[PDB]
Amino acid sequence: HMGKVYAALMIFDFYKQNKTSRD
Amino acid sequence: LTEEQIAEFKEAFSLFDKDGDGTITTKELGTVMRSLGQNPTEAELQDMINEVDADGNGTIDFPEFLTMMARKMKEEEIREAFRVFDKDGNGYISAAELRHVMTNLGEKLTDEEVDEMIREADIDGDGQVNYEEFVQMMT
Ligand SMILES: [Ca+2]
Ligand SMILES: [Ca+2]
Ligand SMILES: [Ca+2]
Ligand SMILES: [Ca+2]
Ligand code: NI
Repeated sequence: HMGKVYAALMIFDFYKQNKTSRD
Repeated sequence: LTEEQIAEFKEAFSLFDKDGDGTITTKELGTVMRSLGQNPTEAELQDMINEVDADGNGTIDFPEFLTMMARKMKEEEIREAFRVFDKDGNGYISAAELRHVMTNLGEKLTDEEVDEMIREADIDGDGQVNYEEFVQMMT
């Protein structure tokens, strides 16, 4: 039930892995 | 893999897939990222997708979505995730705090569902999720 949050956060964190800082 | 955890993945996929069309776009990713306090750029969103876009169609289907999760599975990020939920900074995610985030993600939850969720991540039984308990869940 808390599973869905876990998964959203994995994508959330995958986004973090893919960040590029300031122009 | 178990039935239950397929269902949870499926619920998560559906949180991202706001228009229900079975595919997640950069717009849908951006929208969820922003509802969680982030501010992704067009390029960042495209990179994320590109990393797991096995078929090069530019959108995320269900297996690619699982593959995103698998990759991240292979700390400072966890403290940040944590702060998204722990909004009064007190070190404990309450049920109301969990609810507030779920609502901002567009999820409709019964009181009982929210408590069930806190109860799954809660380890010491104090009825909230502290930081180390959030780490275990992310782990
Ligand atoms: Ca969609
Ligand atoms: Ca694709
Ligand atoms: Ca709190
Ligand atoms: Ca606890
Ligand atoms: Ni239920």
